[PDB]
Parts: sequence; structure tokens; C-alpha cells
Amino acid sequence: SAMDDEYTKLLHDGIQPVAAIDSNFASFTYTPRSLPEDDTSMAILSMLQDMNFINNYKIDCPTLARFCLMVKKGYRDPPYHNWMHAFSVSHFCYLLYKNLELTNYLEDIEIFALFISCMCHDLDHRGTNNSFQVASKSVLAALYSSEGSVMERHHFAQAIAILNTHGCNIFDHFSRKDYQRMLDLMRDIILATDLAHHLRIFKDLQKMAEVGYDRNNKQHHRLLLCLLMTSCDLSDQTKGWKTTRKIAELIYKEFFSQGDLEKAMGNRPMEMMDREKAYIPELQISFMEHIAMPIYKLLQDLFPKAAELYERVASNREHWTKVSHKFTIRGLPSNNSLDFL
Ligand SMILES: Cc1cc([C@@H]2CN(C(=O)c3ccc(F)c(I)c3)CC(F)(F)C2)n2ncnc2n1
Ligand SMILES: [Mg+2]
Ligand SMILES: [Zn+2]
Repeated sequence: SAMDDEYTKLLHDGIQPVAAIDSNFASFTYTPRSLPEDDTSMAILSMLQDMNFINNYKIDCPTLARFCLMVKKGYRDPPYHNWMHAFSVSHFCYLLYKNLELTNYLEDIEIFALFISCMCHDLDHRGTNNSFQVASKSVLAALYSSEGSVMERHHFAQAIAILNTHGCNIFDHFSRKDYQRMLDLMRDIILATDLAHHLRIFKDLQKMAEVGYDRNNKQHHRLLLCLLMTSCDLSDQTKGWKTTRKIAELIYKEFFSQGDLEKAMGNRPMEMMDREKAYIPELQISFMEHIAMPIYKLLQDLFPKAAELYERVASNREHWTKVSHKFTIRGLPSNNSLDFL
């Protein structure tokens, strides 16, 4: 009944103009996690409208309203992999569209697929990684472990199950070829969110950047969609220091909860998931240096207007070194007690 009332307003009230969400809503400086969660579904509609996807693809408004609410309802509430993560990832896709001239690189249907994939790309996440699915013999590993990217295959399958819910197929008027194309793009883009996939294709991304993007090269389109998806997925790191500090807290809370479950199963967790061994500053610097910084450098190499994103990530990485000393206990604890020994 709650979704029904939310649906009724979303459909009949009208789509708010994107500028009424916030004055800097289309800026790389805007933090979409500042928007109250109760306003995010309308914000999704506003972005789809402002990108002209509703008109261009003649999307049925009742179907779109139901679809957006169903996607939102398809996320659980772990500390990090929740609807506010998917919303902020989608918002960054919108920022790329508004700031980087994607229509000079990608087909319209590819840009639309990227945005919809962003909304769906972590559907039904349980706060555990792919290794945990296999180690815990979960149902998801039973379905997908032979293929790899267990969680990402589940996210895609959940997106399809939403489309296959009566009243929710935003694409059901597409031609057969266009429908097939959209679902194939969603498959490739969602599976691209597995960081292991990113690391496998990284040298191909570098080679594409070095030689120059070729808009007539079908493999270049595919590689660019992967890089853009990853850039949206990691985009919290392109914001201010306070955003990245909070996101670190949410990440480690989720990771350490997984590690607690592994220890209760008799398995030694990954160091980054073991609250007794993980040293957060060192781990964030390693993640920033080896994963996040190279991604935004590739993006800057392909889009010179993305330079500010890379500089922000590098700045945040240097901030971690500046605060590292605070993880050492100087003097006595604030309670004046050594009881923790
Ligand atoms: C925006 C953002 C997203 C993520 C993670 C990265 N991921 C990892 O597997 C991972 C790999 C190597 C590492 F050294 C660490 I630490 C984590 C996957 C994910 F957990 F889904 C989200 N982190 N992690 C730290 N700061 C982040 N900021
Ligand atoms: Mg994911
Ligand atoms: Zn994600």
C-alpha cells in the first residue's frame, strides 16, 4: 500500500524540473547522497526527462513510475551496497552526460542502457562479496559459480525479473532487435562492475586511450562503456574529503561484518575484511593508488574535461596519508584507562 501511494504521486503529480532538486545538481561538485532518500525516485525521473530518454524512447509513464519504485525496493540495506549507492552511481552517469558530451562517443541506446544499468547494478546485494558466495555455498554460487561474477550475474537477473514483472517492462514496445540490444548492453555493463573484470581489461583500456578512441570501432564502444560504468561505481571518491571519509566508514562496516561471518565459519577473512588486522589508512591508500586513481586517469586521458575528477581522487589519496598518524594512540585513551589492554 505504501508503494501504491508513492506510485500514485510519482505518476500523477508531474516530473519536477532537475534544477528544482538543487542549483548545482548537474555539477561534479554536487554530492547526491545529500538528497533525502524519499526524493530519489522523483530525481531519477527528472534525470531521465532531462536526458530526453522518456520522449526519445516513448517510455510509458505508468510503467516507468512502477519500474523506478520496483528497482528502489529491490535493494536491501547493508551499510554500503544499498539504494543510495545505486542512486549516487546513476547520478554520476547523469553528470557524465551533462558534462562530457557522450553523444560524440556512444549511441543513444548505449547511453540509455548505461543509466538504467547504473540503477540496477547492485540489485539485491547482501553485503558480501563473490568469494563469500562460493565459500558459504550460497544459492547464488549454486546458480552462477561456474561462470564467475556471481553477484553481478544475480544483479542482472534481478533487473530482468523486474522487467518481467507485469506493468514494469519499460522496453516492451521496442522492436525485437532494439529490445535484444538493450538487454545485451545491460548484461555487459552490469557484469563490468566486477572489479576483477575491470582489472582483466585494464590493459585494453590503456591501449584504447593510447591509440585514440575510434567511434567506428565496436570494441571501443564496449570498452568505453565498461570504463564509464566503473567510473560511476567508484564516483564517491571524486567528491570532497568528508564524503570519502563517510564512504570508507560504510565500506569497512560492511566488510568487517562479512569477516565476522567468515570467522564464525572457521575461515580466515581477507585482511581488508578482518577488523583485527585491517589498517584502514594503508588499505585506502592502496585502493586509491592501484585502483581508483588509474581509472580516473584513463577517463581524463579520453575526456580532458574529466581532469578535475582525477585531481580530486589524488587529493583524497593524499589526505589519507595526512590523517594516518591519527590511527596511532598517543597518550592515554580519552577515558584515561588502559583497560583495553
Ligand atoms: C567507492 C568506493 C568503493 C569501494 C569498494 C571497492 N571494492 C573492493 O573490492 C576493494 C578492492 C580493493 C581494496 F583495497 C578495497 I579497501 C576494496 C569493491 C566494493 F566493495 F564493492 C566497493 N571502496 N573500497 C574502498 N574505498 C572505496 N570506495
Ligand atoms: Mg557491485
Ligand atoms: Zn556498485
